[PDB]
Amino acid sequence: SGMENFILYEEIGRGSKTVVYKGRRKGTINFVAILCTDKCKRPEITNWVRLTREIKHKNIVTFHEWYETSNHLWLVVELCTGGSLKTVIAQDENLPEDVVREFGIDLISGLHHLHKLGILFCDISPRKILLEGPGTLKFSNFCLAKVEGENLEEFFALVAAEEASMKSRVKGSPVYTAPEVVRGADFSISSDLWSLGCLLYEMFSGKPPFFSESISELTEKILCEDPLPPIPKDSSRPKASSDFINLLDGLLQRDPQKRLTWTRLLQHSFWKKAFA
Ligand SMILES: c1ccc2c(Nc3cc(C4CCC4)[nH]n3)nc(Nc3ccc4nc[nH]c4c3)nc2c1
Repeated sequence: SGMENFILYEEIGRGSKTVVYKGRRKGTINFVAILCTDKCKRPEITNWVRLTREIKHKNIVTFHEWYETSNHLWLVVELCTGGSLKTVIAQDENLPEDVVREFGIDLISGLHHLHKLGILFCDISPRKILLEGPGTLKFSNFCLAKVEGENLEEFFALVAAEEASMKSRVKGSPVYTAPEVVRGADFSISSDLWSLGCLLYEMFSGKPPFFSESISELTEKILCEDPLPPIPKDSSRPKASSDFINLLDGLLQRDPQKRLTWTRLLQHSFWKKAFA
């Protein structure tokens, strides 16, 4: 029963109060990723499970099981041996536009599936995207995701109560936060599409469109700065196509009423009719 049913192999990743192992279900050849964490993370794990447990999609990490032992919580999910998108970007320094398009089609498929269900990812970022290998990107961390309109602090507090402080724990990365959210609005489908624009920009250029180590500077850049066009760190490499620049200009509109819609996003020339 429970974790008795799994072989644990090497550690493949770590986080705060967290270790991820490669594992295998005993009596099978089914390999899994097993996240082992402190019980204080029950709100984050419960949220991840409740949002994804019934999702079966190629571009979203599959849920299998979660279990509790005397001193740990355990989450058993799909194994992705290709690492994070953050590592891919750091290695190549910059990705060719054809690769960005291929990866982008994966990101679109997964995000479209979530938004259809009313699920906001809220912290779209390279470290929360895993690769199957060679490609096949998957959204892979739902601690901070939520259903549209939900108060996630309230949800975290309710989980913690059964067993204001939560306003901090629900904070993801500020780098990809849409301007309207910086200004106090709640996350939305449109703010996720902004973050997608930041991610596509970073995949091609190797760096996010708006970045500062300082928080106050980053806030001002998101609200004032115009980032186009993305230029690879390797200045000798090909420049962005006019279709790709046009796509980013639509996604990185600061005014969400002017931002590219899903319907226009899927029809955009950059995808070369991938969604026709
Ligand atoms: C090389 C190759 C693979 C990985 C890897 N693979 C995974 C991870 C998972 C699930 C465990 C919950 C997602 N499925 N596949 N993960 C990691 N690092 C990591 C570390 C703390 C994490 N907390 C959520 N996700 C995390 C991810 N590094 C890797 C480095």
